[PDB]
Amino acid sequence: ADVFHLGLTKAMLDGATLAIVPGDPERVKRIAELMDNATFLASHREYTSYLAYADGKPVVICSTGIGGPSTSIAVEELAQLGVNTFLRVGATGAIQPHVNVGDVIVTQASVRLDGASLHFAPMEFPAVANFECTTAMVAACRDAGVEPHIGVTASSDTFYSMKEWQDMGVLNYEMESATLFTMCATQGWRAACVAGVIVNRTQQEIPDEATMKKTEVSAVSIVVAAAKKLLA
Amino acid sequence: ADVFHLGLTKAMLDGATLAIVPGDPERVKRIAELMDNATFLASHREYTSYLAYADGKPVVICSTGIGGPSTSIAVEELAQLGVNTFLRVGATGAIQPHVNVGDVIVTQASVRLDGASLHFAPMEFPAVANFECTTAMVAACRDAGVEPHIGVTASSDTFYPGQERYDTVTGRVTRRFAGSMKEWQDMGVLNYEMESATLFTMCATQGWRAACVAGVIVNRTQQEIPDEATMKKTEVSAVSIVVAAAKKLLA
Ligand SMILES: [Li+]
Repeated sequence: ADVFHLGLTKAMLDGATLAIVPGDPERVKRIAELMDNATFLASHREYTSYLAYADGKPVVICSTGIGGPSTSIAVEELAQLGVNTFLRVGATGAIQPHVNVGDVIVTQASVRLDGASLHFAPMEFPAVANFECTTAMVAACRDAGVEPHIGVTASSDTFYSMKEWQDMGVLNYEMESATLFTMCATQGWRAACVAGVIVNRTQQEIPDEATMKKTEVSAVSIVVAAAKKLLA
Repeated sequence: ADVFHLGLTKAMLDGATLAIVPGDPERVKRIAELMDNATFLASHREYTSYLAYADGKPVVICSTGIGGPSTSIAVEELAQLGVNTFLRVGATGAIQPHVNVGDVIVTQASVRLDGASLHFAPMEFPAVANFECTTAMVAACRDAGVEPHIGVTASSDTFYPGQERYDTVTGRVTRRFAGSMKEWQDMGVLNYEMESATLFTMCATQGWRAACVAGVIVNRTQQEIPDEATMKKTEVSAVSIVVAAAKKLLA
């Protein structure tokens, strides 16, 4: 392979410059299949990678695993293979009372509660998403009839102080976006992040299973839509 | 499943209270298969789990993924399923001149260059391995004719910057991690890896036992390229040693 973990060479990406980077190896295939000619590329460790074509252009779809360390490896190695744009999609839990199950969040920037971002920039640096990529995500939500909650996500190193984040308007919690955003911002790659809200931590009620699958479907559909806007 | 990620129920471990926790999901079977009656349990995301029997007692073998965050989930969920001892086995790169490809490191404690350890203790708390499990690891090494290097490992949240790797894209490391490898070498730090400070801090603070052993597959101080066959032999050796140590601790 040309890189140490993903088991990929550059020719395998067929020129892809954009990656969709979900957390779960097991979700890669189904996201690739929303595009054309989905093709398994490799699977090592938690990194499952597919190629597919979005409006005729090559996109790589590659799992990050859970957390900033494993993500950092996937992002750095995809960048070595020419990817300069990275769109995260994921399912998240909201911490704001009126961000409901089935809503979508576009993360514009993240609270850096992760260790890995600190390998890329001192803490003072903002874990901020790329403006154009975030714009595309928001456009893709709107095209789908969805008004995204756009704002700040708490990005942490353990599965998941909360009140502190709520009073500061933080929308949700996840584990990879601070790392993603900081490493990409600091090295000249573009990143954005969309997530379907599958649960609301302020809420009594347990989320409906069918709602949660529909929501995740929506988020994957949005990110693919955003990827086509950016490769237009 | 009784836990959120591993896809396991308590009954599936059949009473096991000791886990062998390699990084790589594709190594779990091989380890399970050095013991008796190895059985596939589950595979969800980066967690592949098997059960097997060491001289009659069940051992769970479960991958952690790379890094403290993914490891913390596996460790927390295995403890919920009743595991109280976690033996990590890995392959690693030495940073000390005389620690040769083929040697073995037993990590007694780790430099906490990770973020997940901070969820379990403030940075002043030592990322220290349990003394009895480290003792079993050393004995297992010696039984295999191997004098392990016992010392401090640097445990990092990146493969690249926090490990002072410059054969990257930008070929730049943040100030924090510039000169840092040589810093660790001067402090007698044996090697780098990415999970043991989380493992050891979360275990120590919550009353579980952890130890870690690793085969040296590369020496970052040597120009000589590591040999393919030695690396496999070293990896086989690290895995038999951790199986031996589990046997000692369950005897
Ligand atoms: Li992982």
